[PDB]
Amino acid sequence: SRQLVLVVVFVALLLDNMLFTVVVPIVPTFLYDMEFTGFLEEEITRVGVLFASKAVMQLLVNPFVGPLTNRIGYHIPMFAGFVIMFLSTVMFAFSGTYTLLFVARTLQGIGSSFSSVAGLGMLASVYTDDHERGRAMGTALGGLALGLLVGAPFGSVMYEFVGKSAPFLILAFLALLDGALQLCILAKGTPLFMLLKDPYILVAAGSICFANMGVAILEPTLPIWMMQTMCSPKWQLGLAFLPASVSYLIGTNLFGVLANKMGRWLCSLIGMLVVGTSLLCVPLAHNIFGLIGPNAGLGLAIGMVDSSMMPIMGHLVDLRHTSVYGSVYAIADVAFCMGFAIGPSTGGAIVKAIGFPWLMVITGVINIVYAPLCYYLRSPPA
Amino acid sequence: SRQLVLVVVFVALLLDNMLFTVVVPIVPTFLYDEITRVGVLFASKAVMQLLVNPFVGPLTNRIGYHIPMFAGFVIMFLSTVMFAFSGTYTLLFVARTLQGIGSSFSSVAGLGMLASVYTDDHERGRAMGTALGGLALGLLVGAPFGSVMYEFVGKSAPFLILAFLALLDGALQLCILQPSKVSPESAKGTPLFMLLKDPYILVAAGSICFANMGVAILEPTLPIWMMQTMCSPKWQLGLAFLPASVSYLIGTNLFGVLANKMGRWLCSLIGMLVVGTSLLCVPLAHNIFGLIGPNAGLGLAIGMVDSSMMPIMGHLVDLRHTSVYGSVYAIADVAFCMGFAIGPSTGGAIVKAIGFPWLMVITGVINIVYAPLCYYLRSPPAKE
Ligand SMILES: COC(=O)[C@H]1[C@H]2C[C@@H]3c4[nH]c5cc(OC)ccc5c4CCN3C[C@H]2C[C@@H](OC(=O)c2cc(OC)c(OC)c(OC)c2)[C@@H]1OC
Ligand SMILES: NCCc1c[nH]cn1
Repeated sequence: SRQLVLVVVFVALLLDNMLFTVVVPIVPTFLYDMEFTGFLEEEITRVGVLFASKAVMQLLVNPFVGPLTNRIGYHIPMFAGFVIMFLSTVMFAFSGTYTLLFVARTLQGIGSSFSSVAGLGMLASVYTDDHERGRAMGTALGGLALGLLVGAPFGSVMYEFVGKSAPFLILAFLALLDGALQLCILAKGTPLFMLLKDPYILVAAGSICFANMGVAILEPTLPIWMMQTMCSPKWQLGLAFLPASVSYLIGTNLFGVLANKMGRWLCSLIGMLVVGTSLLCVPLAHNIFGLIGPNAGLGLAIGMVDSSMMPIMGHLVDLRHTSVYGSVYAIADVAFCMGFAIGPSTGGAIVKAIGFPWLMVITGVINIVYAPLCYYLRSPPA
Repeated sequence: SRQLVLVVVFVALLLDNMLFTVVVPIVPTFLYDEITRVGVLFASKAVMQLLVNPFVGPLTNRIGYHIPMFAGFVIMFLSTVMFAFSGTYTLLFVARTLQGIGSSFSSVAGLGMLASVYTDDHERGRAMGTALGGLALGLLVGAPFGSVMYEFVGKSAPFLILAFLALLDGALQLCILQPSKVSPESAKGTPLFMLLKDPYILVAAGSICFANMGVAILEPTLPIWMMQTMCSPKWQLGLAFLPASVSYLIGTNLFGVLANKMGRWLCSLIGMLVVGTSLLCVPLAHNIFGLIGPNAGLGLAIGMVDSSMMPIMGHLVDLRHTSVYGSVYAIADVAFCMGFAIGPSTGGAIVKAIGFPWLMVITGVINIVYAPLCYYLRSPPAKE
């Protein structure tokens, strides 16, 4: 049946993004709880590397998944992803040491890569009508956005209420439901390593990566800054990230509707500028109510950048080279993985050497400087 | 009495910038009865006003603000009467230079007087905004006045009317300010070269100078590109830059109101970014109607930057140094005059060398890259 595959891909992507969003409120609070005041400055570098682990492992593992799907079909690598995410979910709840969380994040990265590639390939293979295929991708990405929306308040809110191991056991039980649903189941062109050889696609990917880095580096160091300065309760740390998702969804909807009238490159330029301004204004708030504005602006900005830059990548891939159903997926996935691997990993050294606001100033200046480079993309030729 | 001091600066900036923009309709049509020689006349006011400014700033410390303002009145009246009668190239140069020196005197003295009378930062954030609004109104209404008077009632009429308005302004100034005695300011202000070692003053001056240079480089090179590219009639050249003036006026009053509430540094940052984006999107239009948007954005953002950076100089000089406001506003007028002088003299050479779109791209990129540096003015450290 054509449907069930849509539901299983939905649940897999939702659970993966939920795990990514839920890991952020809990790990620094877990490190605070074990010792007992901040010993965090020694921790900051240690807390980071752990977050960039999944990005680096997914980047390493992504090229190998290509021919593996061709050799042994699509159903087999999907089953491996569910098992690996189940192992990671079980390991997260029962882990007590820092070393276990590292292997948990690495396993989550491997499972995420396998599940995403296999699920998108299976969704492409099941739908052959040539028109409902786009609707399938739209529903799947909407489910991913819904998982992003739901994940952050989940772990932070239901950590101090029903204990620590609960939000990972719930994810494990949800993953088991995904396995049962998927258990009862049943044109090559221009590879990615040559697609990154033209300046237009490189500028587009760089713009996406530099827009995403502002929220990439916010995860490891924002909760620690909150407990160090603002003196907020432990259940508001994940609640503070709701604007970054709600504004992102509102922006992507409105700007996917509206960006074609006034120009895509203008949308991307304005988006990078507002990312820079929001990241500059983030470390000025002295309470949780001060993070509502800059976070919402940053989410709206990232929505503007993504919704204005994905069609540009698609048009550039179509006009010059040959394109497939998911050529844009690989190019954008390299951007997100590159950002999540470089930003959080290098941010620990910056936070240790110099203060927190200097990292935000650096990110804002980098975004504002890279913003004028989107003029290159207006009317590309060849 | 502090409300009448703002009326004097409003009238002084209204008539002084009236004679600046009234003249560009009438000069190149009279001399025809070669483009470079006509352009150098337009840069005469800015070239000499820059040099007079360093000698005018510290002079306000010793004799007060009334005497320089009366001198600017007398010089502007002499300039307009010299304009109304002379009819040669050599006699249309000294008059422009006199207009420049009078504008320098009036601007520096008026800004210093407004800063001294209005002490509160929040309350000082509106008087300078309304003064810049008066400047915007003068720049807006000068050109059509000169065009219609030259078309209908000869050439001497628009300058004679300006002379009569100048006499009215002088009578008003003698009535309100009493420029008849020399009053020395008690506080000995900091020397001017010491102020240039201040990073925050330099950043504010750089922001004002870059924004005004970006706006000023557009007027002398825009009509040439219009004729070269879209083949427009002559009558739309003046009307193309009208939205810039209107948006500048609306922005200057509205954001003089809103800068204190929303923040000076955020206002300067957003204004410089908007100026950069507008300058970047200017050279893409293919018809007259496509320039309505970018020009309006440029005017709004330039009003943003001017209204934000006017009170910041006084706030810095009050926070870190002694309380005398002549020198830093002389610096701001120097930035304005440098921006207005660099453009008209070299615009044709730059466009013939690299081209109009590259010039617009460079200006927008410079503004965007400098825009991060306004974060430094959020909270300067105070003096010991
Ligand atoms: C985390 O997991 C992700 O990495 C996703 C998000 C990354 C980032 C983010 N992380 C947060 C973590 C938080 O916790 C505290 C709070 C807020 C945020 C935000 C707000 C801002 N934000 C954007 C999120 C978007 C997701 O990507 C897509 O939706 C997408 C869209 C497409 O087009 C429609 C694609 O092409 C078809 C595509 O494939 C290449 C992917 C992206 O990858 C799956
Ligand atoms: N400070 C006013 C600069 C300007 C704007 N428009 C024309 N000139």
